[PDB]
Amino acid sequence: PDREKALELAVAQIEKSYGKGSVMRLGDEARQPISVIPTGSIALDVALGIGGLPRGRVIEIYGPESSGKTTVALHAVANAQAAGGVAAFIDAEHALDPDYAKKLGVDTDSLLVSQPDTGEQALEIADMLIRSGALDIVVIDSVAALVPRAELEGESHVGLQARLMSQALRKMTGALNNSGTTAIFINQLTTTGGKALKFYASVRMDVRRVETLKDGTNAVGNRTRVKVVKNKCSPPFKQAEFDILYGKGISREGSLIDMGVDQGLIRKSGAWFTYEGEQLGQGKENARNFLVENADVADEIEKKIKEKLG
Ligand code: NA
Repeated sequence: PDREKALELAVAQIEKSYGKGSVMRLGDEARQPISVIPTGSIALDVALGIGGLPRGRVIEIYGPESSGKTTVALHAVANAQAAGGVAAFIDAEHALDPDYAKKLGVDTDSLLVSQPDTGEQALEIADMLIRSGALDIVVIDSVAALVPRAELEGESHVGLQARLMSQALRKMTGALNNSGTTAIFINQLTTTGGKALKFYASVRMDVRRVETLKDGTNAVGNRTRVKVVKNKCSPPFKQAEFDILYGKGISREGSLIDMGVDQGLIRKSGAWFTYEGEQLGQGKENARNFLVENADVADEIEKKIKEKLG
């Protein structure tokens, strides 16, 4: 009665004092921004609330080796470019596969890449790149690889990388908000020297393999699962699942089906997926195949899922 106002008044003070998203009810609707960076899965886009990754923000994506985290980041890179943006890849790992990147949709030719000498240089170069104003996205691969110059010069010992990140991030956060650039930090499972990244990041994503998809004895890629453990732009703790196919990446068509049935926009009478009276396919694969062959209906289904949600 008289509490609902005192609560709303307190929530408003918190919002004004520390910014939007400082407090949220988990049932709240996502507040929709002008532009986001789609992730490649509509499922993940919905779990993120705002339909993609936020701009001008620190994003962390973490998981075990060979989990899908990079693939997810490369899809962000592909989508940012497809919207006419520029991308940079700060590489301290040296594992990137550009052919794979190509098949996801990355314009590798125009992808700025840097292979820095030290952890500080990696972040400095990231910073100069961001302050330009010309960059839509920058991926850092990865936190664990940002080894301190001192350590690489064989020279203080404990906490130097953690201090290197904290400092870098303090400066970088402003540059990002001002520039509108998204910075994805990839991280192996304070897991890496990213005790600080945990607090600077506006989105944190936990990526994992759930089960290997099969096509006989030799299968195909994996069913991936992402939890949005931190989300300052929409209520957190949302999970999403989607498929990553070896050589292809995230099955956009697969996420449309799943979320299609989830929303009742697609009906599954037996093994037959149907859409607005028409049949899509028998079994998931045929329905998936039907959607790549007919991009018109795929976009049709995508348009309908977005409307129903945001
Ligand atoms: Na790769």
